[PDB]
Amino acid sequence: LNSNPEILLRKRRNADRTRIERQELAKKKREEQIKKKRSNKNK
RNA sequence: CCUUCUCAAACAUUCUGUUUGGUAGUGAGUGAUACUCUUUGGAGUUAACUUGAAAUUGCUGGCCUUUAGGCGAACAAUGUUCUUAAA
Repeated sequence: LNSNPEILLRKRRNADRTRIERQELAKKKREEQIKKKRSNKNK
């Protein structure tokens, strides 16, 4: 039926949720690093 | 649980020489000979000696600028501030 062969890449699964999770993880890591940095002045 | 001002000129050629400037210390304790000044209260100097980087309380020196600094610096000057020496 007059077709043309090609290669197709399927969409990655759960990319947006992974992106949001990574953004949240980065924010949490920054915040906890700040917490521990200013918590070490009372040693 | 840091690590100490390790040099600059000017003149002259005798593979170098002369001159000038640059150096603020652990504390405590013995100990004379002498000098200068003095507000006569002690202030600055002058041999030498002891020591685990030792230790049991010296009333408060003076002038200037303040809100601790200068006298070794006057329309001059003061650390708790760097944080990958992190966790």
